[PDB]
Amino acid sequence: ANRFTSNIKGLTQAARNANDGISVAQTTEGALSEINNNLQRVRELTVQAT
Amino acid sequence: ANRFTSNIKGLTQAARNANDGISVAQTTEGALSEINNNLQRVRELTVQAT
Repeated sequence: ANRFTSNIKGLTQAARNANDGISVAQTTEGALSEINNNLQRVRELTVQAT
Repeated sequence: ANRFTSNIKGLTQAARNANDGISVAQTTEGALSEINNNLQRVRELTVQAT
């Protein structure tokens, strides 16, 4: 039972740690999406300029 | 989808650029027409003068 309790607490903490990676990836992906929009507008401008 | 959006924006801007060539050709054609009329009158004058 002591080993089982240790495992249960460890796995719960592991899931909590896992959620952090999801948060980081979401924020980073939003930033990259904004960069992508800027790049798209830059490409449109180059097409207009050439 | 990102590639598709880039391509659509590029093609729309390409058509927008294309219209400018039509405008240039129209203006130049008008100028050439006026030059042609003046040349025609010059030819008539030479026929009268010879």
